[PDB]
Amino acid sequence: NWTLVWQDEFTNGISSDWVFETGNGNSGWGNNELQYYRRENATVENGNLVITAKRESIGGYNYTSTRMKTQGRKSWKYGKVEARIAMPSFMGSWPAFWMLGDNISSVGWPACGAIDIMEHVNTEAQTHGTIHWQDHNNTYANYSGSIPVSSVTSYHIYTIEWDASVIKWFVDGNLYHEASIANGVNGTSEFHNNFFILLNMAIGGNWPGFNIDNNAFPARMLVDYVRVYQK
Ligand SMILES: OC[C@H]1O[C@@H](O[C@@H]2[C@@H](O)[C@H](O[C@@H]3[C@@H](O)[C@H](O[C@@H]4[C@@H](O)[C@@H](O)O[C@H](CO)[C@H]4O)O[C@H](CO)[C@H]3O)O[C@H](CO)[C@H]2O)[C@H](O)[C@@H](O)[C@@H]1O
Ligand SMILES: [Ca+2]
Repeated sequence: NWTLVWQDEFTNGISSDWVFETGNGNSGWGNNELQYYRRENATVENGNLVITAKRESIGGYNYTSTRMKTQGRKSWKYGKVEARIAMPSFMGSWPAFWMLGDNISSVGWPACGAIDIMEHVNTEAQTHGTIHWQDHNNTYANYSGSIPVSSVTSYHIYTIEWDASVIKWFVDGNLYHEASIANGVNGTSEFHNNFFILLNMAIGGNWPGFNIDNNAFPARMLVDYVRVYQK
């Protein structure tokens, strides 16, 4: 059976296991994103994390939002990782629930690996699950699947199950994507390391594009909980 090993239910504020990013990072967090991250864009309302993206000017940027992470506090090798999320749907939006290898501080991205548990862009009627890594030839690799979601603005449950064989992705318990990491096949060795969790909402960038609905602000992403189970 699955054993619960960590959670944030956001019932009494935001856990001290989260650290917040500030600013636009290096070339828009590597994706030419337009937002400046802050602590102030994260609040709790009635047992939910609220990440609010705003049209707000600071440090030469015209949008603000939150990127938070458990890096340096909590990380896991294998498990079931899930969040119950309701996210906005508007041109320019790019919310994510994802994971990075603990060793990013030494080896960088994408050698560290990334598991995107949920991404959404713009007004798409689907959500994406992806791994990113450096394959056996040291070439940047990604492997993505998607599932139709007619209402991303409603709460859905976004899950991975991760073991030494496979990562499986689910929305509302519906399996839609799977990736073998057995024996480090296709150079997937770095998914046999500890990973930490991130939550964010980016505004613009290479994938969603730079057509921003300025009339969609402020915009809210609500997270009822994040949980990690292991065997
Ligand atoms: O040298 C070859 C090319 O390098 C390019 O610069 C790299 C930069 O893009 C890269 O930025 C990544 C960023 O893309 C990545 O985005 C995340 C996604 O991959 C996915 O996991 O989803 C999350 C959530 O939506 C998303 O943020 O995030 C990582 C971690 O923040 C970030 O590092 O970083 C590398 C390593 O530094 C840069 O080399 C450059 O722009 C190209 O011109 C060049 O061809
Ligand atoms: Ca909650």
